[PDB]
Amino acid sequence: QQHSVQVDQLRMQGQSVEAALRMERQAASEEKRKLAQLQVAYHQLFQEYDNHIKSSVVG
Amino acid sequence: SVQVDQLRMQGQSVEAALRMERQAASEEKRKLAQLQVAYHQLFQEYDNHIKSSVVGSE
Amino acid sequence: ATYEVLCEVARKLGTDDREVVLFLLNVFIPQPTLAQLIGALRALKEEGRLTFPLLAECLFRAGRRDLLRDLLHLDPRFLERHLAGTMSYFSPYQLTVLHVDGELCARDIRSLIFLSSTPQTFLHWVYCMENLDLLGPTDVDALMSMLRSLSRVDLQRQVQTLMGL
Amino acid sequence: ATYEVLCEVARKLGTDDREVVLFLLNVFIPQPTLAQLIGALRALKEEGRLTFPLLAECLFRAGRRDLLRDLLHLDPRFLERHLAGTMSYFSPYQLTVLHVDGELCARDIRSLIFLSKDTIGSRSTPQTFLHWVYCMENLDLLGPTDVDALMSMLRSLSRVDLQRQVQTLMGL
Repeated sequence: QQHSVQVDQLRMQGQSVEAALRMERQAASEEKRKLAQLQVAYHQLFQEYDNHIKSSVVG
Repeated sequence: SVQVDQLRMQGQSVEAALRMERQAASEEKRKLAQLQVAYHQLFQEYDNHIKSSVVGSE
Repeated sequence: ATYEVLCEVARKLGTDDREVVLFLLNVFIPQPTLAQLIGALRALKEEGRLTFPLLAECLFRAGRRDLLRDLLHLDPRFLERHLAGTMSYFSPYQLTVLHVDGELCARDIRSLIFLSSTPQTFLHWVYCMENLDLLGPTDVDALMSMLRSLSRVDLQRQVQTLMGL
Repeated sequence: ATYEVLCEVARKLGTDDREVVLFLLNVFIPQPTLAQLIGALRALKEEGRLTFPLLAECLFRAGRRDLLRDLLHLDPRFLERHLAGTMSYFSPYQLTVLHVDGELCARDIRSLIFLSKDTIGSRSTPQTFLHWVYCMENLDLLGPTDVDALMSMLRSLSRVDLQRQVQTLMGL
């Protein structure tokens, strides 16, 4: 009788989690983006420093 | 009682990946955190370098 | 490549900011335009006079701590403590000038543009006086008087503290 | 703070990496210990002769691409493309030596280690190509101005292929 309503209570809760994993994956990408940027920022800060040393010994 | 088992087993696979996911997020942050400290460090080094390369003599 | 970062900075640099920035780098240009601004910066880079750690304080002094954090990736709170332990690529003259410029209010500025073949902003003034060899890091008596014409004794006394005695 | 990094690097190196690295820094020490290694690098940072950019190629040259993306945080691939478009902090001589240093196989080294042992001036006999190089330099027998003694050790070891490469790397 109420075995059907027993399914909804399991279905609806299942998604409630599936959403959280979905949201979690999102923030996970928001951070993957932050790193990637900072990585490039680091690289670039690296090159400019490298080049600066090279230009001080030559001249 | 089988359609339910087919759920409890599926939904569990989710909460599992959600736990693994939450775990990675913690590591990645640790990673970002290092790079930020790395960045500032480079900065501090590069800076002091310039300010130190300024000196004339005879 | 990395030249794009310098653009995004200009592109987000405020109107009055462009003058503050360009002033600090000694490439001053009255009420510049993007093309003019980015043009100037780009030139300071290709020459090697505009270094990341310079553009950094440069933007810090300018007040764009937000650009520092979101574009250069530095924590302004961090850099503050850092700068408070180094020499500052900018002279105590410029720092005083920038101090004044920031403390002057509408009335004063509006009045300065009046009391003064052209200026339209305090940094524009200091710029000319600098060409007319009236104002300079050597002597700031002119800038010291300018503040007397505007009832800014509190200011003239401040400029007095940041330099002589 | 920063020296924490120079240490973690030094202590994650390699019995061999230590000689490579010290060789690259114009500061050699035969089969050094984490103690001597650090003390050396540390003395280099305390005088500004060990800039992050250097310490980086040092490790890249030492083939420790691992310590780059783990302690210095530089993408090995990036430092690769970078170092290929600039002049190295190390001389052709140095980069040549390390080249040979890595190509020699056991059968070569074991042989060199023996073939020498009675090296005049040496204070320890060498058990390493670099160790040998060191000893040779300390006698004005090697160096960039003249690597004809390096070619000899090579043709004797039957690595004329290296003799050629060394002769190509340097010229004539």
